[PDB]
Amino acid sequence: MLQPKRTKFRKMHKGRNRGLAQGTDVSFGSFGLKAVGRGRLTARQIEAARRAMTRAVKRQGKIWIRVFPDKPITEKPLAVRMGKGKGNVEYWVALIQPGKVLYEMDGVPEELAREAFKLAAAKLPIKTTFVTKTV
Amino acid sequence: MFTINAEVRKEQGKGASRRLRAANKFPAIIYGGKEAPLAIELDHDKVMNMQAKAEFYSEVLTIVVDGKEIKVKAQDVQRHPYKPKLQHIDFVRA
Amino acid sequence: ALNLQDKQAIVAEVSEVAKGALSAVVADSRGVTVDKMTELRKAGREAGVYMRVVRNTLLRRAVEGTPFECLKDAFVGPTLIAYSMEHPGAAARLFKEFAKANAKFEVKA
Amino acid sequence: KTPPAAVLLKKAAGIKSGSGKPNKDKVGKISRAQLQEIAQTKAADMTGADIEAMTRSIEGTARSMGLVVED
Amino acid sequence: MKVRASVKKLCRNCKIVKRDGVIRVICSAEPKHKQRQG
RNA sequence: AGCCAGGAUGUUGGCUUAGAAGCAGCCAUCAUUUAAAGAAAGCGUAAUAGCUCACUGGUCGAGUCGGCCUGCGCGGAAGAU
Ligand SMILES: [Mg+2]
Ligand SMILES: [Mg+2]
Ligand SMILES: [Zn+2]
Repeated sequence: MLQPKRTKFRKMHKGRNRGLAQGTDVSFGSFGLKAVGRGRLTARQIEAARRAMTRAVKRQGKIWIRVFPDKPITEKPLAVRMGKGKGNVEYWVALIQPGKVLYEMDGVPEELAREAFKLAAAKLPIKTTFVTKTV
Repeated sequence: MFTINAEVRKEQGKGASRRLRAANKFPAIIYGGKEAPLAIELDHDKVMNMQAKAEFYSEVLTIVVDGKEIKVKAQDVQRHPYKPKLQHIDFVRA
Repeated sequence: ALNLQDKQAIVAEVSEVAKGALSAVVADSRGVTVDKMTELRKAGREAGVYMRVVRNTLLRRAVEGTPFECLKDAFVGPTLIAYSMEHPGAAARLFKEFAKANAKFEVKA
Repeated sequence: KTPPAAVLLKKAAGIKSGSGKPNKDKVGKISRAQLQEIAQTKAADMTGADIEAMTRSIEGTARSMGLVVED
Repeated sequence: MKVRASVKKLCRNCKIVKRDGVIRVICSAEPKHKQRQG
């Protein structure tokens, strides 16, 4: 459901996911959920994890999403021959490098943040871990 | 308060640095002021267990190297991304 | 939980009362209900009795102020003490009540 | 044999229903002139020899109704 | 029992026992907790 | 960690309570006695009740508890001569 409201272009090349991540220090809240694996996340996965976190703290607290997709995935339909043009877009993804902080939370106890993030970690295709506020 | 025992990097570069990290040491460097900077290899688990204390980022830190005792303060740190460990520290002279 | 300063603190709270004691009761309390406790607490200050239930191994630190080591080695089993601070008697009598009134323990001291 | 404390706030406090809003909105305020007399008359089945013992004990029960202590 | 790939202690009286190289979960209170192929 | 023992009062905490007494539940979650008793962790209850635990004393006497970095393992794992 998280989706760019307008884009410069329709499509994008496939590209690669080589290297490590930037958004590494916990910079907004008290607790953070960080990627360990390497891959890509859909908007459905991001929204479902957000719903899991907001379920666990029920409403209260403030939650940051440090990621946003801004990359489409083109998908040729069922039973279309190869070639004849690049396919249409059906879902948007975010590029994930390891060490990327994904989610961030402030205003709750540590054990509650810890269990909320382990609820949302099963919603995700990769291994994720728990980080605190640092310097 | 804090006193850090340390050796001297005789080789520098990423090959020696990654050998040194895999040998459960890690490098750092002291700079700032009038002297030419000083590069240090030092033990990992010691300072990794030090730095969780909040006083580590506030107080003045003494370091033993060559017998010489140097008073510094911590400035910035290259933390590793996903494991809970460290790579490199920038220390500032007093 | 229980600080070492807390364990020091209970000793320092009880030892000056032991210094300001006349006689005391070292009993057995193997099973006493809350409603069997609260009226006895009432009768405590109501006759001027200062009663405590301590860590029973932790008494000789405060008791070691001789002349109060008198019946020292009576820590076996759960015990409790009741000091009297005015007119000795009228505190031990309060348990000489219950020794035949609650159909239970013979008091050890 | 002693009357409950939940029903005594319908004859000496001012409210006639219950709370509604325990810590979202205050309805009224309770001073110490209303409860010391009742605590004095209720010295038949209480816990505590000092009057100070049940003083804050009877006051602290009524606090979860959106009432303001006045002392 | 129930044979799920991931087993959990479910109450106070649940218990983890390895038997024949297979993980089993036994409860003394509730018979629903009984699990295998952990 | 076992074992002996306790583990209350106000108190059915207010309530849309059909009926809620920690007892699905919305709110805060505070006071006596002490060594402690969560105005409550969870099975039961027509609603109660009755049996545990978080806590405290004694008996016994040397280690004990689950977090991290890791090498190697286990389950997950069912096809057709
Ligand atoms: Mg190279
Ligand atoms: Mg096999
Ligand atoms: Zn069980």
